[PDB]
Amino acid sequence: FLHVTYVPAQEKNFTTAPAICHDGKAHFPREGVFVSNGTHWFVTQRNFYEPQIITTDNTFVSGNCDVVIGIVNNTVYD
Amino acid sequence: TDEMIAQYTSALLAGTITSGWTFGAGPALQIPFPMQMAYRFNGIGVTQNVLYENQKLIANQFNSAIGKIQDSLSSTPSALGKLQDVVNHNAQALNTLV
Ligand SMILES: *[C@@H]1O[C@H](CO)[C@@H](O)[C@H](O)[C@H]1NC(C)=O
Ligand SMILES: *[C@@H]1O[C@H](CO)[C@@H](O)[C@H](O)[C@H]1NC(C)=O
Ligand SMILES: *[C@@H]1O[C@H](CO)[C@@H](O)[C@H](O)[C@H]1NC(C)=O
Repeated sequence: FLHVTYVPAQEKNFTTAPAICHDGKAHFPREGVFVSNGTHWFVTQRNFYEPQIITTDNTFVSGNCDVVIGIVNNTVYD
Repeated sequence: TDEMIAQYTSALLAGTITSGWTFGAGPALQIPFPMQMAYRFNGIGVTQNVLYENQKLIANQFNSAIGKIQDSLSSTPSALGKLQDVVNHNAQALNTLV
């Protein structure tokens, strides 16, 4: 059996947060995770790095800001 | 040796704790443990907000279950009986031969 498999490579480290605090609401990524390149926050898929602007389409609110541990302040675009 | 098998076990545990399942499919990729368990809830069909809102409770439940595992093993040695069975069988065979 010749198994063709996908192997990740060229890893890069980022600062990550569980949720984004916008106007009193927590925001969680619908798919992917929240990363930071030092000054700006993006949402990317887990296995590949394609940063995108955190918007309402790729985030769901589902809660408040105080309960979540590690939440950070950032704007969610509409 | 037993020490080498212990070191394999420790390496597997460290990789699982620090990198999730990434180290098994390639280079070990660092990730906070809560985010790893958020992925793991997302796999079983539960949204990650459930973990993040209930992080302390889930941590306490996991700690209690892990602590209870040792008492469960200690109370009933028969849980290891299968392993003991292996050893016993081998010994019996040799004794029969003698
Ligand atoms: C990534 O790794 C480098 C190592 O050179 C370190 O200096 C940095 O603090 C790490 N984190 C980020 C977000 O760059
Ligand atoms: C992070 O990315 C933004 C692009 O939105 C860029 O303007 C900024 O310079 C980057 N910061 C670093 C430290 O690379
Ligand atoms: C930034 O986050 C902190 C959480 O420690 C919160 O108290 C603060 O209100 C946030 N910023 C704004 C402008 O709301």
